[PDB]
Amino acid sequence: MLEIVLASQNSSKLAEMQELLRDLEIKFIPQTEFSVPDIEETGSTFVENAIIKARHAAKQTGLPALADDSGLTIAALNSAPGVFSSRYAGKNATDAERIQKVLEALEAADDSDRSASFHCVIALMENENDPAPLICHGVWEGEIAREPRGKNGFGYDPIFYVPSHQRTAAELDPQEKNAISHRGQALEQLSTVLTEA
Amino acid sequence: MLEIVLASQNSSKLAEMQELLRDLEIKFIPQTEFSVPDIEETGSTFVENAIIKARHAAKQTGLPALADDSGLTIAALNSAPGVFSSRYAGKNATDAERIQKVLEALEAADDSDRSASFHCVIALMENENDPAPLICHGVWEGEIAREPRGKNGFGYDPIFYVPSHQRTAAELDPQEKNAISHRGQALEQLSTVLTEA
Ligand SMILES: [Ca+2]
Ligand SMILES: [Ca+2]
Repeated sequence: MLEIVLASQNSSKLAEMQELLRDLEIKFIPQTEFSVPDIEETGSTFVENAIIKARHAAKQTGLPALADDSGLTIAALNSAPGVFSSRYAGKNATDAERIQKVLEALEAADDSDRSASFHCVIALMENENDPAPLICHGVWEGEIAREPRGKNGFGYDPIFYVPSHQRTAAELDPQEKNAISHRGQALEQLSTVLTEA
Repeated sequence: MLEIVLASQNSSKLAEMQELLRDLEIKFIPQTEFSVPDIEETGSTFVENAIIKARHAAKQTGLPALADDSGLTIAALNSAPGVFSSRYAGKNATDAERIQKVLEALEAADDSDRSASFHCVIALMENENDPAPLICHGVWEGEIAREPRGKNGFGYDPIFYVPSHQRTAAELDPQEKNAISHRGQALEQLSTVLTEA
């Protein structure tokens, strides 16, 4: 049984992964099971943070490690909030607060372009010295709505309008969102590689 | 016309690029046309270094920038020389010196497994603050020979045995190498993306 450490403490991320690779002989183990502490994300790109976290987990555990970083990028805001997606409305802020700051920022930029994208970058390291980690990059293109809509999901989901569905991410059923999202796409890229291996 | 800064002083890499995207309305400008000072690669992965270089070029020039990092990974040496491929026997060591160093490292490891692979990671940054650069990753699988052979190529080519061709990279005609190498693959990925864009 191939053992891979998951850097994330996020339970939904682990569950999504187990579901994804259910037919493969691979076992994901949260880094917390090795008492690995979180490491600070200091990169300016998702890929840099994904690597930082995977390399850390691999270093401490001695096993292969997989990490991801994700965020919302808005064209009119020069790709902000980007890697500051979680920090966009200050520390200790809520999802609702962050949504409002994004809406205000666009309002202030008064730029007709509401284009935006969700990104998920997964990095898989064989060990901490791996110079060529597997990189999977999922991209989900949409638009920022004028006001929050939808009961599902989390974070910026309520203002992420999905043109193909004429609904926001928060309006989609969970399964449908997870099938077409930036995470879904990254995960399918990962599965293709792992399955082939 | 779209202008992209190439963060490389290598004339062959520029020529290969122009040749590759000859049908596209893109002009590649070497960073030397902007007097960009070279920056130090501090990453432990090719992708990290490509991003460093691309980010630097974009910041200094104000234009989108493309960069690459490349190396040889040898399984018996835990993926070494890896990101130190261009530093393996000293910053000023000749290609011949590095080859000998690799051969010596291998015979010291006493591992019947001579599996190795060339890597080329390309990163394209819209600007210095781009959190989601395009990453193209070309991989070329082969093995390390026991002695150098072949009149073509450069660097580690004389000891990169290519099972599919029963020759080293240096023995291949230049056009054949370029069609199958880690760089050729990375460039084809870039071209697909840029063309469809
Ligand atoms: Ca993050
Ligand atoms: Ca280099």
